[PDB]
Formats: sequence, structure tokens, C-alpha cells
Amino acid sequence: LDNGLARTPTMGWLHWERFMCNLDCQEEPDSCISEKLFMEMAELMVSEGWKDAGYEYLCIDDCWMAPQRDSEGRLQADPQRFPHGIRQLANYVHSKGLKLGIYADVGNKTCAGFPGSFGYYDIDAQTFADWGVDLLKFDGCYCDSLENLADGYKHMSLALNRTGRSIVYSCEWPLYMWPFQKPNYTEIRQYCNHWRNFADIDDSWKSIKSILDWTSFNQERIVDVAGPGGWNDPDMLVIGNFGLSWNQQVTQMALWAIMAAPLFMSNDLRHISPQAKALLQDKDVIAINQDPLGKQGYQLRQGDNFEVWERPLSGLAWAVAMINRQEIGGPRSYTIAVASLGKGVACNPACFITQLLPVKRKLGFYEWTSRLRSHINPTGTVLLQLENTM
Amino acid sequence: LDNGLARTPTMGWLHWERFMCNLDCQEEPDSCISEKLFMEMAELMVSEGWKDAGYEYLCIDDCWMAPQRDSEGRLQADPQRFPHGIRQLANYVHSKGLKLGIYADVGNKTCAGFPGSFGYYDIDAQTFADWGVDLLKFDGCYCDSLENLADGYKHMSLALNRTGRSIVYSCEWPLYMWPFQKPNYTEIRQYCNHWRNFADIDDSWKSIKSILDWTSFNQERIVDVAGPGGWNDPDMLVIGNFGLSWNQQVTQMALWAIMAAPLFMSNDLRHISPQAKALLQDKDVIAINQDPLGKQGYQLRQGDNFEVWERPLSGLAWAVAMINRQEIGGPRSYTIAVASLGKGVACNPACFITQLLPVKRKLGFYEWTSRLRSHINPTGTVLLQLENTM
Ligand SMILES: *[C@@H]1O[C@H](CO)[C@@H](O[C@@H]2O[C@H](CO)[C@@H](O[C@@H]3O[C@H](CO[C@H]4O[C@H](CO)[C@@H](O)[C@H](O)[C@@H]4O)[C@@H](O)[C@H](O[C@H]4O[C@H](CO)[C@@H](O)[C@H](O)[C@@H]4O)[C@@H]3O[C@@H]3OC[C@@H](O)[C@H](O)[C@H]3O)[C@H](O)[C@H]2NC(C)=O)[C@H](O[C@@H]2O[C@@H](C)[C@@H](O)[C@@H](O)[C@@H]2O)[C@H]1NC(C)=O
Ligand SMILES: *[C@@H]1O[C@H](CO)[C@@H](O[C@@H]2O[C@H](CO)[C@@H](O[C@@H]3O[C@H](CO)[C@@H](O)[C@H](O[C@H]4O[C@H](CO)[C@@H](O)[C@H](O)[C@@H]4O)[C@@H]3O[C@@H]3OC[C@@H](O)[C@H](O)[C@H]3O)[C@H](O)[C@H]2NC(C)=O)[C@H](O)[C@H]1NC(C)=O
Ligand SMILES: *[C@@H]1O[C@H](CO)[C@@H](O[C@@H]2O[C@H](CO)[C@@H](O[C@@H]3O[C@H](CO)[C@@H](O)[C@H](O)[C@@H]3O)[C@H](O)[C@H]2NC(C)=O)[C@H](O[C@@H]2O[C@@H](C)[C@@H](O)[C@@H](O)[C@@H]2O)[C@H]1NC(C)=O
Ligand SMILES: *[C@@H]1O[C@H](CO)[C@@H](O[C@@H]2O[C@H](CO)[C@@H](O)[C@H](O)[C@H]2NC(C)=O)[C@H](O[C@@H]2O[C@@H](C)[C@@H](O)[C@@H](O)[C@@H]2O)[C@H]1NC(C)=O
Ligand SMILES: *[C@@H]1O[C@H](CO)[C@@H](O)[C@H](O)[C@H]1NC(C)=O
Ligand SMILES: OC[C@H]1O[C@@H](O)[C@H](O)[C@@H](O)[C@H]1O
Ligand SMILES: OC[C@H]1O[C@@H](O)[C@H](O)[C@@H](O)[C@H]1O
Ligand SMILES: OC[C@H]1O[C@H](O)[C@H](O)[C@@H](O)[C@H]1O
Ligand SMILES: OC[C@H]1O[C@H](O)[C@H](O)[C@@H](O)[C@H]1O
Repeated sequence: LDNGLARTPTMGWLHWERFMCNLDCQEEPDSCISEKLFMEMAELMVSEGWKDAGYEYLCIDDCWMAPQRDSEGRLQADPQRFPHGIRQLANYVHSKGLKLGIYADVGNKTCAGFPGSFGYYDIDAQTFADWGVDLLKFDGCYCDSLENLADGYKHMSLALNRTGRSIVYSCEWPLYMWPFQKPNYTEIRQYCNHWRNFADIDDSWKSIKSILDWTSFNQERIVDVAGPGGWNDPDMLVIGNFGLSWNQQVTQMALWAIMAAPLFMSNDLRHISPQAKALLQDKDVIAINQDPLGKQGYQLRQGDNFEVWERPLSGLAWAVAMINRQEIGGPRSYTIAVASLGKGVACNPACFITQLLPVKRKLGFYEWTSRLRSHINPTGTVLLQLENTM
Repeated sequence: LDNGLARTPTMGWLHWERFMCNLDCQEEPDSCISEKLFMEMAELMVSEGWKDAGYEYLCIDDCWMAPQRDSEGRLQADPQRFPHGIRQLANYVHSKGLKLGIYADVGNKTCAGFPGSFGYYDIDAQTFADWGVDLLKFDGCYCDSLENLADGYKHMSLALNRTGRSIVYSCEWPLYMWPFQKPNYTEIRQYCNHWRNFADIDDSWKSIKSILDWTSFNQERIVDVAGPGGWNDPDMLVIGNFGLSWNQQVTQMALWAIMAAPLFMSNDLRHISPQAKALLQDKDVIAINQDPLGKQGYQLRQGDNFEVWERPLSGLAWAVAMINRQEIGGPRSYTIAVASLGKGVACNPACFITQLLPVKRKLGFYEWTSRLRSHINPTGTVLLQLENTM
């Protein structure tokens, strides 16, 4: 979408995976979806270095709405959970130097069952602009027909544009086409800043694997469409929660960098391990994700339960990730000819190789004819950066 | 098996899951299956508190053998990897106050392809006894017929007995039988100290879940057979490796306690996190696994992606584990009437409840009509002990 936004993948925090649709403020006041949750997160995004690392969008997912529209046909924030309204939350967020994201749905209802924007696109776009919203995530539930789906996504894109406010537009259009029609990404890119392709992530290695496998399976369709202003969205980072081993977390961070993915954390910033924080704030890995050239990476090789992915970067550099998918035994040795990397130009006549994950260390110069040997933990990933010089 | 052994579930270390069949001592000298690996582990079992916590069996799995039997028809240790032979390793292990386990197979070959004991049962039992072996794990690969399978397992049991040496006999009889025929556990219990029921574990949550699910599914058939001298074997603890989150590790430790499982660690004792060490050496949890009454636990309840398991302990105490199988969101609240626990007798008229995992804390006294409220991390478990008094 040519609105000057998302020139690099959008970075931020999104409540959904960790907090979901928790409406019970009596029993669980500190984790229900409320204005206090978001205000506390916004404070921590500043004080704990997240904004400095690049995480600038604080995003509200489903279950912020009251069950009914107001008398003027507007969506309204839940009166008990957001008693001061969204405008005041947006102002609070803006006062911290952050941007506010919000959620809505193209059909008759949101996926959690609250009011949808079908029949109200202009009104909802105008409401969001008036409130000071900076990002809209626009979901595809309860939309009966595919032509209503596409028209809805287009209409909302145009309506947001007509407000004159700069709003990042995050779509789920291709995901909801999945069963019925081949998405046209040229068309989607024209109307959206990013688009969800695959089923919702959860806090599990099974989920990370299916997203990676669906992406490499479909890379020939989707990798080239991506670029400044328009990204594939493989869903939230779930690092710092409960279901991933340390090595599986490293794998997610490295591969979301390779994929030029938007980086939306979904975790509890109040209770996050120092290890998870350092990984999510890793400046060299973030610099790969945020590379100005914005060329999405891809799977180069798979065999013997190993996978090699690579991403072309600016300045003739390359990022390379090697994943060990064998979920038994110990660290396994993997060797690759550096002449196979970067279409044969990454290390001709030579390249300097730096390991970024799981720990940072300089590996030295590698001649075009040389071999790279690595040891990769099960379910883990080694991430490398290849450069002309150190 | 009435040989006076395994009156509580056997505790020890087993190489297989972490080190597998690594024969390459040139490239990977520190992780190939060799006498040095076992000698180092034995040292650490003593110096790092493992023996004190109760782990006394140091066990060699498959791939210790030379490709051929010697001219006297005996199995031999690989000459390059075990140059000093099994007897000297057994003596070294015994000198540390530990016991040595070894592996063989009832059929023509071991699962990794080395010599099987079919046709050599007496010779092999005698070899193991003469070496000073204290435990035999006896696998079921390369055995065509089920009557040869059963006869073989029985024969070896009787042959071990005839040596006069006290040897723990760990079988895989029901596992190799199940695909074709319902095993007879009365018969298996007569001949074996423990028996593997289900497919090999690996370093994954998927694997832990399938073992738990197969066990609760089949609990009517297997729970009552277990007791002093004869245990169900749900396979190795894989805590301290690569594929499990912290909460999934707690789940394994708690449930293996509830299930009266032999506790065979398969990890690298040279490189284990302090967290994993504390969990595996947790004395109150180990005391549950090793409870003298030796009544296996069982799944009491399942619903809403929760599971409640319980185990009767000596002194009218009970152990209760509550597992959250919802792999999205945050810690979920779970409430249960203490009157549902221990068939209604656990907290009549009252009981003192202590949480053991994920952290130890006393919860005070609970009357028969009370309700217990807990918060359970996703893929995590809360483990409680119910007693008459503190
Ligand atoms: C090879 O196979 C043989 C079996 O086919 C093994 O022999 C068995 O070994 C058992 C364990 O030693 C033994 O069981 C014990 O028997 C003791 C006496 O019991 C008789 O007398 C009782 C009155 O005193 C009477 O009530 C019983 O009915 C018996 O007739 C007894 O002291 C033992 O109890 C003590 O130890 C057990 C631990 O095992 C504790 O649970 C118990 O609280 C107490 O402290 C035990 O009694 C009971 O045996 C039956 C069993 O169901 C109960 O669980 C158990 O409590 C058993 O009698 C014989 N069986 C036969 C047929 O002889 C043999 O073991 C070796 O030999 C024995 C004698 C002993 O020296 C062991 O240490 C040896 O390993 C096997 N040999 C090898 C090398 O594997
Ligand atoms: C509603 O829709 C219309 C589109 O129909 C939007 O208008 C478009 O707005 C963008 C604003 O950035 C504008 O892009 C710029 O165009 C001028 C040339 O006319 C350039 O100076 C800009 O380049 C500079 O900035 C960009 C950062 O975005 C950077 O990439 C460059 O290196 C340089 O610093 C920029 O040119 C674009 O550069 C990126 C390339 O992919 C684009 O093709 C190229 O145009 C569009 O030209 C403008 N289009 C039209 C037809 O007016 C409008 O912004 C939107 N409104 C809201 C509120 O969303
Ligand atoms: C997927 O959707 C995209 C975007 O709409 C399609 O590309 C577009 O195809 C149109 C043809 O239907 C092009 O319109 C033409 O414009 C010229 C003016 O220069 C006219 O002379 C001509 O009559 C058409 O009106 C349009 O240029 C093009 N847009 C972009 C941004 O490329 C795409 O069509 C397919 O790909 C393009 C590149 C062409 O090769 C088409 O022939 C081809 O069908 C859509 N994909 C599919 C599979 O239909
Ligand atoms: C499973 O194995 C058990 C132990 O070998 C069998 O029980 C034994 O059966 C013998 C005759 O086959 C009999 O002399 C023994 O008394 C008896 N031993 C014990 C400890 O119970 C069992 O056989 C079944 O149950 C017995 C009681 C009889 O009813 C038999 O006719 C049954 O076949 C075996 N069960 C099965 C299902 O094969
Ligand atoms: C969806 O909403 C529209 C307009 O708001 C309304 O006319 C229509 O009846 C609704 N559709 C269904 C299936 O309820
Ligand atoms: O198909 C996935 C990728 O394959 C590469 O060979 C190509 O250079 C990329 O542009 C992309 O097409
Ligand atoms: O559901 C299986 C379990 O059921 C319990 O009620 C019984 O006490 C256990 O021994 C076990 O059989
Ligand atoms: O209900 C909210 C939920 O709805 C859909 O499933 C979306 O794909 C999710 O990302 C989340 O926004
Ligand atoms: O090759 C050794 C291997 O053989 C079988 O698969 C067993 O079930 C495993 O526990 C292990 O002993």
C-alpha cells in the first residue's frame, strides 16, 4: 500500500496471543482486556527499552468493543473496561512517543462475536481517525462471500485514506480466501501494508513449524510480492511466554528476521525473563528484519532434517539461517559450501561471516571455495551474517 | 518380578535419547558412545548430587557392541570405543557406589543392527553377570513371531535368575506385542521389573503428550498391574535437553512421579542448567515417585483442556497433579472440590495441602467441603500433596 508507511516491517506489541478475550475484570483485574492493561504496557515499552529497540506500535486486538454500536452508529469501547475511552488512551500512548493500533472486522462480527464493520466502513474509518488510531488490523470473520470480502477490504482501505490520517492497514484478506480462491497479491499489496497468510499462531513449536513449512511450501507465490510498504505477516512473536524451549524461541526470532515479517510481540512485558528480553531486543537481529532493501528471504535447502534459509540484505550482505528439525539427540553438525550461499556471489572472492544467534561471535573470512561448519541444537537455529568486510 | 529388586521405581541415567548411536570418535570424541562418556557421567552422578537424590543406575543403551561375537560366541564391547572392556567400567562404576546397566535384544539383532541375543540367552546372561552388570534393558527388535518374543523374554528372565546375580530386568515386551495382540500384564509382571508400553520418547512436547494420552486412554489395563517389583515404563526423562519449555519439563517431572515411573534421565550431566538440575533432584517430588506403597496414579478427570491426575501415597497421603493443556493465552484458573480427591477420603474431615510444583509452598488446611483454586501455566502442571498434617 503506497501510503508512505511500513517502509520496513512494522514493529510493536499485540495483546491477542497472551491475553486473548479475557472480559473478567472482577476475578482477573490485572489480565483482563482493559485500558489499564494497555497503559501499563505502554509505560514498560518506554522504560524497558522496547521503543528504543524499535517496537513503536501498541496494538489492541479483539474484545475492546461494547456489544452494541452507539446511537450514531459508532463502535464504542467497553464502558467498564475502557471507561475513559479510546481517544484518551490514544493520547496517553502518543504522549509516550508510541503509536496506537486497534482491531476491527470486515464482516458482520469480529471473530470473538462483537460488532463488525460491514455496512459501516466509512463511519468506522472516520471514528478511528478521529480517535488518533495509527494502525488498523482488519479481520475477515463472518463475511459470507468472497466478493464481499475483497470489496470490504478495498473499501476500508479507501475509507482510511480519505480521512487524511496516516494509518497502517493490516489485513487478513488472503487467509480468508484460502479454501476458495487463489489470492492475487498484486491486488492485495495495492490496498494493504501487511497481510496474514496462515492460521493463527499459538504458544507452541507445532505452530511455529507449520507457519515455516507453509511459508517455504508457498514461497514461490509470496516471497517476491513483499517489499517496502507491503509485507507477508506470519503472525505474532510468542517469545517470552510458556510453550517454547529456549532454542525454539531463537528459531522464531531468526526466521521472522529472515522472512521480513512484522514483529508484533504478544507477551506480558511486566513478567518477561531477561533472556527473552535480550533476544527480542537483539539489535543485530532486528537490523536484519528492518533491512532497508526489504527483500524477503526464502528456504534455499532442505534435507536430512536440516533447513537453510537466506535473505539478501543491503550493502551486498546476506543473512543465513540453518535450522535443525531433528527433535532427538544432541547438537548436530552441518556443513555447507559458502559458494552455495547468496546465489554464488555472497562470498566471491570472499566474505566475512558473523554468527548472530544463538550467541554473537565473529567466525572470520571465508574464501569462495571454503566450507562452513556449524553445530545446531535440536529445534534450534544458527543465524549468520555474511559481509564483504568486517 | 519377584527378585527383591525395584521395590520402588528404578532411578538412573540412560544414554539413548541424548547421545543415541554416535560411533564417530574422530569427529565427536566427547559425545560418541564410549567408555569415557560413561566414566565422566559416573563421576558427575556422585559429585553433582545425583546419587544422593537417588539416581544410582548408570545405563548403557544400544551401540556398545562390536559388530560380531567373539570366537567363544560372546558379545563383545567395541574394541576402539570400550578398549578396557565392560568389566573394568563396571568396577569403576561400582567403586563410585553406583550400579551399571547394559542393553541387549531378544531377537537376531539390536534395533541399531548389532548382534542380538536370540540363540544365546544363557551365554549372554552369564556374560553380563560375570561382568558385574546390575540391570539389563532387553529390547524386542528383529524378532519375527510373537511366541518367539514371549519365550525369549521369559527365557532371559529365567537365565538371569540362574546366574544368582541380582539384575534388574527391564523389558519392552508389551510394546512389541501391542501392534498385533493385547499383552498379558500378569504374565509380564511375573518375568519383568519394568516394561515399556509405548513408542520411544523424543525431545518434544508432542511426545510427552502422546505418552500421557496413551496411558490415560489405557489406564484400566495397566495401572493396577504396577506395584513394588513391577512398573510401567513410559520411557526416559528428557528434562535438561533442548525441546521442552520450562513448564513442559515441570509437567514431565510431576507426571512421571504420579505414574510411579522409573526415572531414567537422558541428558548431558556435564552441561545441564541449574534449573533442570533442581527439578530433577527435587526431593519432595522424588519422594512421591519413590513412595513405598507403590500404587500407580491415574487420570481422575479431563475437560476444558484441563486434566487432573492423582496418586495414593503411604500414610493416607495423596499426590494431585493438574495439567493445563491449552497451548494459548496465559495462566488459567482451575477450581476443584477437594471432596472429589482420593475417592472422597483424602480430605475427610480435613487435609493439609502443599504445592510442590512449579514452586514449593504450603497452602494450609482444607475442609471436606472446600474448593481448591489454582492457576496453571499453559503446558504446565501444578502438583499438590494432600496430608493429614503439616
Ligand atoms: C530367582 O527367582 C526366585 C523367584 O522365583 C527369587 O526368589 C524369591 O525371592 C524373593 C525376594 O527375596 C522372596 O520373597 C521374600 O521371601 C521372604 C520369606 O517369604 C516367605 O516366608 C514368609 C514368612 O516369613 C511367608 O509369609 C511368605 O509367604 C514366604 O513363604 C521374605 O522375608 C521377603 O519379605 C521381605 O523382603 C521383601 C522385599 O522383597 C519386603 O517386601 C518385605 O516387606 C520383607 O522385608 C520376601 O517375601 C515376599 O515374597 C513374595 C512376594 O510376593 C512379596 O512381595 C515378598 O514380600 C521369595 O520368597 C522367593 N521366591 C521363591 C519361590 O523362592 C530369587 O531371589 C533370590 O533368592 C531369595 C531367597 C533372596 O535371597 C533374594 O535376595 C534373591 O535375589 C531369584 N534370584 C535371582 C538371582 O534373581
Ligand atoms: C492516499 O492515497 C494516495 C495514493 O493514491 C497517497 O498518495 C501517495 O503518498 C505518498 C506519500 O509518501 C507518495 O509517495 C511519495 O511520492 C513522491 C514523488 O511524487 C516522493 O517524493 C516520495 O519519495 C520519498 O519518500 C518515500 C517514503 O515513502 C521514500 O521511499 C523515497 O525514497 C523518498 O524519500 C514518495 O515516492 C514513493 O516512493 C516509494 C515508491 O514505492 C513509490 O512508488 C513512490 O511514489 C505518493 O507519490 C503518493 N501518490 C499519489 C498518487 O499521490 C496518500 O498518501 C494516501 N493518504 C493517506 C492519508 O494514506
Ligand atoms: C493480479 O492483479 C494484478 C493487478 O490488478 C493484475 O495486473 C494488472 O493486470 C491488468 C490486466 O488485466 C493490467 O491492466 C492493463 O493496463 C494497461 C495500461 O497500461 C491497458 O493497456 C490494459 O488494457 C489493461 O487495462 C495492469 O497493468 C496490471 N497491474 C499491475 C500493477 O501489474 C494481474 O494480471 C496479470 O499480471 C499482469 C502483470 C499482466 O501480465 C496480466 O496480463 C496478468 O493477467 C492479476 N493476476 C492475474 C493472475 O490475473
Ligand atoms: C495371563 O497369564 C496369567 C499368568 O500366566 C494366566 O493365569 C494363569 O493361568 C494358568 C493356566 O493357564 C493357571 O494355572 C494359573 O492359575 C493362572 N495364574 C494366575 C496368577 O492367575 C491368565 O490365564 C487366565 O486366567 C486364569 C486365572 C484362568 O482363568 C485361565 O483360563 C485364563 O486364561 C492369562 N490371561 C489371559 C487372558 O491369557
Ligand atoms: C449484517 O449487517 C448488515 C448491515 O449492518 C445487515 O443489513 C445484515 O442483515 C447483517 N447480515 C446478517 C447475515 O445478519
Ligand atoms: O521462490 C522463492 C525465492 O527463490 C529464490 O531463488 C529467488 O531469488 C527469490 O526471488 C524467490 O523467488
Ligand atoms: O480409572 C483407572 C483407575 O481408577 C481408579 O478408580 C482406581 O482406583 C485405579 O486403580 C485405576 O484403575
Ligand atoms: O478474535 C481475535 C482473533 O481473530 C482471528 O482469529 C485473528 O486471526 C486473530 O489474529 C485474532 O485477531
Ligand atoms: O536402538 C536403541 C533403541 O531401540 C528401541 O527403539 C528402544 O525402544 C529404545 O529405547 C532404544 O533402546
